[PDB]
Amino acid sequence: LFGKWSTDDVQINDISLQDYIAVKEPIVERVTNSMMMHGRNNGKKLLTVRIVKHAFEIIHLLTGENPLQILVNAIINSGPREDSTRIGRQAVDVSPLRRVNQAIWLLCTGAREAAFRNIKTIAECLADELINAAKGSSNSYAIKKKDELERVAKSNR
Amino acid sequence: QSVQVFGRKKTATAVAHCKRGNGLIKVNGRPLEMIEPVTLQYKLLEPLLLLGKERFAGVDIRVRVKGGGHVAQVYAIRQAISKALVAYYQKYVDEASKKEIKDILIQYDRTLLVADPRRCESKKFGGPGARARYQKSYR
Amino acid sequence: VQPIKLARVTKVLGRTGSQGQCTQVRVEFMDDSNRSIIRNVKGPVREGDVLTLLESEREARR
Amino acid sequence: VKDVNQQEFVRALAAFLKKSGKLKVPDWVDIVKLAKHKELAPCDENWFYIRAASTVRHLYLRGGVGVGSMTKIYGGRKRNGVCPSHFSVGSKNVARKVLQALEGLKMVEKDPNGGRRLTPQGTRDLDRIAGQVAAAS
Amino acid sequence: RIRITLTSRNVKSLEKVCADLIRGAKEKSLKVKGPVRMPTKTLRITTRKTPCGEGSKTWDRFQMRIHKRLIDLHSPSEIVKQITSISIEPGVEVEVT
Amino acid sequence: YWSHPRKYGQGSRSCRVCSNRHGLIRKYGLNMCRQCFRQYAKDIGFVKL
Amino acid sequence: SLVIPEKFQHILRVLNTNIDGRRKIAFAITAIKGVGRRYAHVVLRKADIDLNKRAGELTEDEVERVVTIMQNPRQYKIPDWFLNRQKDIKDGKYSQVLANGLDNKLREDLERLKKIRAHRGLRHFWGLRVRGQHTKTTG
Amino acid sequence: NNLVLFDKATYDKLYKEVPNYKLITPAVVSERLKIRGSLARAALQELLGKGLIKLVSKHRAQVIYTRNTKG
RNA sequence: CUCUGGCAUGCUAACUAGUUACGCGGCCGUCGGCGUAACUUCUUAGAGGGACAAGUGGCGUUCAGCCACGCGAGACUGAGCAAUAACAGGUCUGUGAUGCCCUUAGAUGUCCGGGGCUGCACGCGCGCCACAAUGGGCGGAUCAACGUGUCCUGCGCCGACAGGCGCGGGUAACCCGUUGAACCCCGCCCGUGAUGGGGACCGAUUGAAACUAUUUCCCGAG
Ligand SMILES: [Zn+2]
Repeated sequence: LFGKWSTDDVQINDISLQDYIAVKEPIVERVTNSMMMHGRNNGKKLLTVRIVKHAFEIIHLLTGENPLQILVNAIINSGPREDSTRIGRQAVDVSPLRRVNQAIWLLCTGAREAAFRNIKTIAECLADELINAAKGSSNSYAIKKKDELERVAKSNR
Repeated sequence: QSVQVFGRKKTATAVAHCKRGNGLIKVNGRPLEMIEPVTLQYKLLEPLLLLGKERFAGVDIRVRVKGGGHVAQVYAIRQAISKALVAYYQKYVDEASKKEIKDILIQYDRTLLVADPRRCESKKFGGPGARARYQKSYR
Repeated sequence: VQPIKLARVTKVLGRTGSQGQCTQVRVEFMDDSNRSIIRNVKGPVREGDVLTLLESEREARR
Repeated sequence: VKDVNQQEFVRALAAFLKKSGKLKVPDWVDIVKLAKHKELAPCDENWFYIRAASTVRHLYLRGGVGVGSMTKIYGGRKRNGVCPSHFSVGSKNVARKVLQALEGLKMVEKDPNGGRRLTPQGTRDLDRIAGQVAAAS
Repeated sequence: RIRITLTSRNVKSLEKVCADLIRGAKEKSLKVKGPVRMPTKTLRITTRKTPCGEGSKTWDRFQMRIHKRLIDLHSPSEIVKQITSISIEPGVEVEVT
Repeated sequence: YWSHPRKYGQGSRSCRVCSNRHGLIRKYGLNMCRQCFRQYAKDIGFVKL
Repeated sequence: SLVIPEKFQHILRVLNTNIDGRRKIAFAITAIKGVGRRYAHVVLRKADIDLNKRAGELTEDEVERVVTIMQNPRQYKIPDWFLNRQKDIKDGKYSQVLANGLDNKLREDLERLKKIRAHRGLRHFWGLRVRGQHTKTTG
Repeated sequence: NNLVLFDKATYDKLYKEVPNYKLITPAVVSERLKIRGSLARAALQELLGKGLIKLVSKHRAQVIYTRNTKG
C-alpha cells in the first residue's frame, strides 16, 4: 500500500504544475532518464538509479521531510515563465509541461559542469543541486538560468 | 496443479510453473532475492508487495528463463509469475477471485500482464543502426 | 509593476510564429473573469491548462 | 549454494581451500597476469585460492567443463590501444593448473564424455560451506 | 529405423511432398511419426548495386530460403523403394536413411 | 617449368564466368564477380525481400 | 596508524632519479626509466613488501632490497621474458636495462644502423620515421 | 594542497569536525580536509568502530554516514 | 500486393526442440546427473483465424473523412517493388557485351625476377580513440541474436601468451554450443595530478618471401 516512501498527503500547491501524479496519491522515472546524457553516459539507466538512490539518501538525511518533497520543490521554483523567440522577442509563456521539461534539464546539467572540473561525486552534486534549486538559493545553476532567461525576455519585449 | 505461462520482454521467454506447493518461490532453484541487478529486485516483488502475501502461500513457483539480457529477463520473470497465478485461479477457482487480482496488478503497471510487442528494428545501410546515417560531405 | 497573474487556457487557436514554435491561445483568469487576453505559448499545451503570464498588459496582435 | 550470495560463497569457499594446504599453488603465481586482456597483476596475493573457489562452483551448476571452457568464463574487454576494444579469452595455463589443483583434492573428476565434473565428496563440502554461510545471516 | 528428410526451397513444393509421403505410407498401415519442421535457413548476400564505384552506396540484400522437413518411420526397408519411387517432384530432394 | 605455385592469396581465386579478380563472392561456394552474381542471382535462387 | 612517520621522505633519489613519496610502492618507482608499472609490482612482491604502503614508508633498509632486485632480477627467479633487454647486441646476456643505461643502449642501435648505412638507419638520420605505415598526411 | 597520509596536528581536528557535519562521505571529507580520497575512505572505517559515525548504506561507488545518536 | 514483427493452457506436429510425472544416483530442497512414461505451454514452421475507421461520441450540405474514447495481441511497425520523360552523370576496368582507332615478336600479347602502387614542407574528406570526477585499475557473477564452419573448434598435456605438441567431434537445431560477449551488476583500489586518464612514435611467435619493421606476444619508454 506504500511505495518506496510513505508520502502521506502529498501537497501540490500550484494547479498548473500538477501533471506528475504517477507516483503521488512518473517524475522519478523521468529524472533518472534525464541524467544519463552528455554522450559517454548514454544507455545507462541503472547507473543513474544508483546516483538517484544515493541522492534521495543525502536529501532525506539533510532535511527532515520526504525526499520527493524537495525534488518537486526544485522544479516548481526553477521552472521558467517567459522565453524570447525570433519574431521577424515577445515574452512568451512556455507551458504547464515545458516548465517540467526545462527544469529537469537544468538540474542534470547543473551538477554536470560543476562536477566535471572538480573532484566531487555525481551522487553528491545531484543532491546538492536539488537543495540549492529549492526556494531560490541564488547559488544554483537552474536558478541562475531561470533568472537569466526571464531577464532577457523582459528586455527585448 | 499444472500452470505454465511465458513472459517475454524482447526475446527472453520465462516459463513459470505454478503447482500446489507451500508458498516459497524460487527461480529454477535459486531464490528471487539473489538475482542481479540488486536494484532491480522490487520488480520481482511487485506481484508480492502490492499483492497480499496470502494468495501465493498455497502455490509454488519455479521459473526458467532463456534469452535476452539482464534487464530483459528481470522484466520477463515478473510477468511470468504474474500471469501464472491468474491462470491457476481460472482453471480451478472462481473468476471473482481471478478478476479481483487482475485489477490490482494492472492498476500499478500495465506491463505486468500485457506483453510488449516491441522489437528491435533492422539496420538499414548508409549509417549505424536503423535511423542514423553516415556524415555527408558537401563539396 | 504588476502582480504575477495566473491564467487558464480556455481554447487554443492554433500554432503560430515564424517556425511554428509558438501557440497563440486565449486565456481565462480564475479569480476574476473580468479580463480576457490572448497570449502566445511556446511548448506542448493541452486543453484547459494553466499558464503564468507576468506582464498581463500587452497583447500579441493576433 | 543458490540460497546464498554467490560472491559471499566464493569468499567463504576461498578460505576453505587455503585452510587445507593440499593445493598446488605453482611458483609463477605472482609473476603472470591472469589474462592477456588485463594489464597489471592482481591486487590480492592469494588469487589462486579464490580462482579455484569459483572454478569448482561453476562445475556444480553445469558439469563437463574443461580448460578451453573455463577461459571463456574469465574473459574481458581487451583495450587494443587506438583500435576498438574486443573480447579476449583468459589464459589456459592458469586455468589448467586450477583444474589440476582441484584434482589433488577429491572434489573434481574427469568424466568420459569430456571435461571435468564434480565428485560425491566435492558436492558434499560445497553444500556444507553453503549451509554454514546461510546460517550466518 | 529410417529417417526420411525433405530438403526444399519453395514451401508449396515442400508441403505437397510431405502430404503424399504420409498418405503413401498410410496404405501399408505403418506407425509413422508426424512431420517435424526444422528451422528455415536463409542465405544473406549483401551486394553493392552499382557495377563499379559511382553510386549512392545502395546495397541489395538477397535471401535464399532452405526448408527442411523430417518424417520418422520405423518399418523394414524391403518395399520402401517403390514408395519413394512414387514421390517424384522437381525442386525437392529426398534423402532416406 | 612454367608453373608457379598459386593456391593461397589473391591470384589463385577468380570468377568462374568473366575470369576477374575483383568483387569476388566465394561464400557458400559461388566464386563469382559482384557484377556477375547479380546477373544470375535469380537463376541460383536468391531473391530480394 | 595512519599518522605520518618521522622517516617519511617525499623525495627518495634512486639511480639519479627522483621518487615522489605520495603514490604507492609500485607506481612511484615507475617514474624511473626502464622500470614500469608491470616491473614495479613484481619486484615488490618478490621482496615481501606490503602493497598498501607509500613510497615514504620504506626506510633505507627496504629501499636497498628493492633496488637490488631491480639491478639483477635473474638471481631472484624473475624470468627472462619479463626483462627489457633479452639478447643484447654487444653484450648478449639477459639484463634488464635501467634509466641511465637505456639512453646509451638505444642510441647504439640508432648509431649502428647509421654507421652501417642501412635503409632503416638513414630514416633516423633524415629526421623522418622508420615507417611501418603510411606517411602521406600524418605529419 | 594535497596529503596522502595523516598528520598528528590535523588528526584530532578530524575527530571534532567530521562527526559534526550533516553529510559524512569521503567526497566531502576530501574537499574539507585536503585528503586524497584513498585516506578518506580508510579514515571512516576507523571512525566507524570508535562510535563517532554510523553507517546507513555502503556501496562500491558512494558510501554515506550520519551523525551518531543526535536526536 | 510481397516480405518481416506482433498473440490462443487453439488446431497440425516432433529422440536433430522440449516440458510435466516416475525411477535411480549424488548432496543438504538441489541436480543441462542418468534412464523410460505422458505431453506440445515453452522451441521450430506449416494453414487460417484475426484489424475495416467495425462499435461510442463529436465535427463536417453528410458524403469523403478527421478527432476523442469502450473493448482489444494492432487502431500497427519497418522493408522490398516503384512510373512517364530525361542526363553527352558513372561504367570500354566486371564480362569470351562491343564499334572505331592503336599495338602485334626488340609486343600495349604474358611468364618470371626486382621495385612501385605505402614514396612527403602541405590542403581536404570519411572514420577510430581520447582529453576520465557519470571514470580507470584487480577479483566474482550473472546474459544472445542474425550469422559462419573442411574450414569452425572440443578435451588432455606443455607454455608469461602469442603459440606449440597430442586426442575427438561437426558437411551440421546433432559438434563447436545451454554461443557462459561487452556495457550493465556486486567488492576493492585510485583521488583531478597529461596520474594508475590517454596512448602516438620506438627478444618469444604465427601463415610466407617478416627488407620498407604484415600483424601479434612480453618488457621498457611513452
Ligand atoms: Zn565471373
